Amino acid sequence: SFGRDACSEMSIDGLCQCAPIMSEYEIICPANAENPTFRLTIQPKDYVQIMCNLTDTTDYQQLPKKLRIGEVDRVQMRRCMLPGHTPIASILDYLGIVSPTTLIFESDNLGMNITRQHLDRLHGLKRFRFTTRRLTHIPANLLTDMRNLSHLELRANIEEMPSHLFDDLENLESIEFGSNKLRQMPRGIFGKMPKLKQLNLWSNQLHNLTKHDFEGATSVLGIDIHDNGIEQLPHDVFAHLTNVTDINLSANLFRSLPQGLFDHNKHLNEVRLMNNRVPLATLPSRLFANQPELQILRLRAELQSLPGDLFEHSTQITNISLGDNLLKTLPATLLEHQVNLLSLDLSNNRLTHLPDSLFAHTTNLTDLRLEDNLLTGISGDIFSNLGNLVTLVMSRNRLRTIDSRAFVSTNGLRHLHLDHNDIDLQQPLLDIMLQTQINSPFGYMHGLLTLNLRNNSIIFVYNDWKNTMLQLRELDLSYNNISSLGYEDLAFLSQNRLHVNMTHNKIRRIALPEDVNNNLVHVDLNDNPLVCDCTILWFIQLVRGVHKPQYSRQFKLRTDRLVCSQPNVLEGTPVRQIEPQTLICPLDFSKCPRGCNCHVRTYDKALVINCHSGNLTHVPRLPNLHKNMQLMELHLENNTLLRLPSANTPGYESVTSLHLAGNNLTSIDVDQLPTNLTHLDISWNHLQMLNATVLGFLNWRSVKLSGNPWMCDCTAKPLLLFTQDNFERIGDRNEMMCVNAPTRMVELSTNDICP
Amino acid sequence: VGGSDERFLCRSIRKLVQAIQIEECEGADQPCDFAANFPQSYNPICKQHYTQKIPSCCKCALKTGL
Amino acid sequence: DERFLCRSIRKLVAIQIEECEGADQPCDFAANFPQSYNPICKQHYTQKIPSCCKCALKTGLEHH
Ligand SMILES: *[C@@H]1O[C@H](CO)[C@@H](O[C@@H]2O[C@H](CO)[C@@H](O[C@@H]3O[C@H](CO)[C@@H](O)[C@H](O[C@@H]4O[C@H](CO)[C@@H](O)[C@H](O[C@H]5O[C@H](CO)[C@@H](O)[C@H](O)[C@@H]5O)[C@@H]4O)[C@@H]3O)[C@H](O)[C@H]2NC(C)=O)[C@H](O)[C@H]1NC(C)=O
Ligand SMILES: *[C@@H]1O[C@H](CO)[C@@H](O[C@@H]2O[C@H](CO)[C@@H](O[C@@H]3O[C@H](CO)[C@@H](O)[C@H](O)[C@@H]3O)[C@H](O)[C@H]2NC(C)=O)[C@H](O)[C@H]1NC(C)=O
Ligand SMILES: *[C@@H]1O[C@H](CO)[C@@H](O[C@@H]2O[C@H](CO)[C@@H](O)[C@H](O)[C@H]2NC(C)=O)[C@H](O)[C@H]1NC(C)=O
Ligand SMILES: *[C@@H]1O[C@H](CO)[C@@H](O[C@@H]2O[C@H](CO)[C@@H](O)[C@H](O)[C@H]2NC(C)=O)[C@H](O)[C@H]1NC(C)=O
Ligand SMILES: *[C@@H]1O[C@H](CO)[C@@H](O)[C@H](O)[C@H]1NC(C)=O
Ligand SMILES: *[C@@H]1O[C@H](CO)[C@@H](O)[C@H](O)[C@H]1NC(C)=O
Ligand SMILES: *[C@@H]1O[C@H](CO)[C@@H](O)[C@H](O)[C@H]1NC(C)=O
Ligand SMILES: *[C@@H]1O[C@H](CO)[C@@H](O)[C@H](O)[C@H]1NC(C)=O
Ligand SMILES: *[C@@H]1O[C@H](CO)[C@@H](O)[C@H](O)[C@H]1NC(C)=O
Ligand SMILES: *[C@@H]1O[C@H](CO)[C@@H](O)[C@H](O)[C@H]1NC(C)=O
Repeated sequence: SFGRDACSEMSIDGLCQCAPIMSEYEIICPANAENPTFRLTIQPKDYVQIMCNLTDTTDYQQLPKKLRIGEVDRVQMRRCMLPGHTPIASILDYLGIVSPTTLIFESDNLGMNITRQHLDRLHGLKRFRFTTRRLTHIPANLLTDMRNLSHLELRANIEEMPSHLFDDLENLESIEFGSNKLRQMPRGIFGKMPKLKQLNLWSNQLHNLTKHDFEGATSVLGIDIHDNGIEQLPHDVFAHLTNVTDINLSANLFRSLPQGLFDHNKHLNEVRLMNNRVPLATLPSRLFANQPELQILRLRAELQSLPGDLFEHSTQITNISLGDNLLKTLPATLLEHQVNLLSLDLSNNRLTHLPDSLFAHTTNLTDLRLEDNLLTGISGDIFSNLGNLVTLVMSRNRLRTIDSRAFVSTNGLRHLHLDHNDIDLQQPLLDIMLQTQINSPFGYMHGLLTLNLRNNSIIFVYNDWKNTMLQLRELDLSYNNISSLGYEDLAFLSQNRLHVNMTHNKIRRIALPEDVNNNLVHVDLNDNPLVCDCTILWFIQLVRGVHKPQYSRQFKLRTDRLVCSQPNVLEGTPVRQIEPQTLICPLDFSKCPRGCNCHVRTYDKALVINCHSGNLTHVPRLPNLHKNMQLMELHLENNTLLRLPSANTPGYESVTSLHLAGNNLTSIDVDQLPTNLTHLDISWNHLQMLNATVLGFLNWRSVKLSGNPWMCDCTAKPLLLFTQDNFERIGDRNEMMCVNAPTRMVELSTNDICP
Repeated sequence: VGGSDERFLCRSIRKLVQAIQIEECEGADQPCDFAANFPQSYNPICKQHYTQKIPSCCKCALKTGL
Repeated sequence: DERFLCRSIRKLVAIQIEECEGADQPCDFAANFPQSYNPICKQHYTQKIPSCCKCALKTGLEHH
């Protein structure tokens, strides 16, 4: 038959071209056409598609010759013209197509109405579909002798079907007449199709269905009449459908349904009443009661309330969708018999409360959807019988309280979604600060996998989340109200790839200690209002290279979009980019001298005192150096200091760095020099000389000496010798000047200066 | 087995245009088939999809949240 | 804003692709289609690159 060889061969003698593609072949005719008359897709033994672009029935002359397709299951013809007074089988013969099971003929370019002749020699078909959007007429003898058809689909804006269309359809099992214009059920047809199981009649205009319409339809298992503009149904419309298992009434116009609508349909397995196009306030008493085989319900119709007896004695129900109605509550007895219920969906209603006993008997419930409602609490009883519940969704309610015993009995629970509520877990601030071991209401659920608390008012990482939930995989704390972190807040013990989201909280400080059980927990800290002061030093060191304590490697923090909010100087810069000596905390004026600003730098434990009013004649009263501090920098640049105080002066006695460039100093006594001093910048002062006692003191201690009017005579010899042997301590040695003429001090010898 | 058939919400034409194959919606803004049981506001419509631009398939788009 | 029946992830491999998040599993809105149709997400391919994830309504001769 047709395969790789026939396709390659088709080029050389080719009015058509063929190219293999994946497991199929695409044939186009003519070969060089932008808009080929025919495009054939061949998947050997499986199907052949003929895509047509015809102007005339004579165009069939451009079909490929000698294709020999062979046996194939499905023939699909699209946009083709009905071949005049010639059977479609003749086109298929020409292509060498053998014994197809299925013929699909979908076209808006018919050229004529379909006829019985068109199906000559195709009486063996099991499946036939005819589809068109042309104004057209199907003659009721079309399906003469089609005694093998099991599946029939006709779509042609059909207004009516004379009963005799069904005369020979003894094997028919499925009818698809959806999307036509049917106003009435054809009479006396079901006796012709004693095996009929599926009756699809959706998107028609069947506004007058009555019981007699289904006389003889005892074989029927499925009836679908969705979107038929139906306003009312008589209570006995389905009386003859005694074996029906699936009914679809969706997308209609009901304002009520009569009581007893399904009383004669005791094999019902699934009913759908979805997207009713008007408000349907409620359902009649016991509508779905006393059904021994009913498993699935889909009900969405703006329902305002349900009667407590709606499902009574219907014990086999496993799936109920009641989402997207207007329910404010449910009667307590609604689910009293539903011992086998697995999934209940009540999402998108207006529920303000559920009776405590509502789920008393649904002990097999595995999935419960309550999201998008107005619930305010979870009581101690509501879920107390729900040992098998696996996922609970209560997103976007108004939840404010969770009873302490709410989750004691839900040992089966694995996925808990409480996102977008008003949950604060009612936690006192001092209990938190005092590091009290406090279990959340979720603490009973050691097996929990997902805890989603996104967008509530949590302020604290609870004990059970870290130490009891050893299997926790996902913990969403984003958009909550956590205001600070310690290393204890990140100590989650779960060994199941735990990911914690703490983005968009109120995290202003993260305080990790200096000091330097084998899991790995990821924590997302992005988008928090971090205050970048001296208090986050070790966190910053952790984020970069330097600091890697014992706890540090138990977790992995995501900080790539964690950005300083304060202070102004650092605002905007990502935590990784921060230089650790920039992290400062101010020292306020009481402490800090009047016209001075002072801060602490934790990176090297320095108290920094800046006084730059430019008008000081004396060193002002200094604050004492904390015993935990190592460095004290006294910045007095460009003032007019006349003298220094003695080294015994409180505060000033502990200074390690004197920055005095640009002052009025005329002499330096060694007893004016603080004892822990390691840097003395006395450049640009009024100094003429330095006593040998000061030079002895300077021997590490670093010095700047330029910009002074040095007196280079015989008394300057010790100073000259000092400078010559202290290349390391005197950065500006080369800029020292002797002012007796002015000559660089480095150009003077001890002989020049001192005869 | 024999007699099965997959239906799609949107009509499309697959074709070759090396040889590149594309899928284009059969019509523009056509309502989807089998779409008579969605909420009215969903307004189902067939939309052209692209791979980066090559038309790659035709899909039914619903106007609802995710 | 728009939603499709089968969730998919678009990727870059420089060619862009779309892969079913749930190939061979039910489409979303599975309960919204006429009776006898079994809605299953299918991965489609273009030329072998994953081009599109689409909801196929499977039908057959056998009832259920
Ligand atoms: C009535 O209500 C009950 C109770 O809720 C429902 O039962 C539950 O049905 C769930 C859906 O079928 C089912 O969940 C499955 O669990 C399996 C675990 O064994 C998973 O394999 C399965 O696959 C998932 O499918 C997703 C798309 O929906 C997709 O994200 C992902 O699929 C990937 O993996 C598969 C595996 O091969 C690949 O083929 C695929 O290509 C993707 O790569 C995901 O894994 C799904 O999670 C629950 O187990 C059922 N719970 C029970 C029985 O208690 C009934 O379905 C409801 N009935 C009706 C008619 O509505
Ligand atoms: C924790 O929850 C937060 C908030 O919902 C998640 O934040 C989101 O993270 C993604 C990336 O992981 C951000 O998307 C990316 O944005 C950047 C910005 O230029 C850009 O590369 C792309 O636009 C990309 O999509 C997203 O903006 C961000 N949203 C918010 C509101 O912050 C975070 O992913 C969660 N952490 C997890 C899941 O580990
Ligand atoms: C946090 O939850 C609140 C409350 O559910 C969300 O606020 C709602 O947002 C929607 C969408 O804009 C509005 O239609 C509602 O009116 C809001 N409700 C209230 C009570 O304000 C809020 O969007 C959520 N925030 C985040 C980041 O998810
Ligand atoms: C500190 O020393 C400076 C020297 O730089 C003094 O300023 C100078 O004073 C003389 C004498 O009055 C003026 O001629 C100069 O013009 C001043 N120079 C300036 C102001 O830059 C300053 O007066 C001294 N201050 C104290 C308090 O002793
Ligand atoms: C069919 O072919 C004609 C050329 O005669 C072209 O104008 C038209 O666009 C084609 N239609 C399709 C659907 O390919
Ligand atoms: C189909 O038949 C009807 C009535 O038998 C007729 O009115 C119509 O013209 C026909 N359509 C054609 C020939 O395209
Ligand atoms: C169909 O329903 C009738 C009741 O009218 C019953 O006698 C018959 O056994 C049913 N057939 C099947 C297969 O259940
Ligand atoms: C689940 O269903 C079985 C069978 O109907 C029933 O006996 C049982 O009590 C139900 N509940 C639990 C928790 O198994
Ligand atoms: C954070 O939570 C507090 C309650 O602790 C409350 O003021 C509010 O929900 C949140 N505050 C802000 C400023 O959003
Ligand atoms: C000098 O520094 C040492 C070590 O930091 C300290 O023990 C001592 O008390 C300091 N002296 C003064 C006067 O601050």
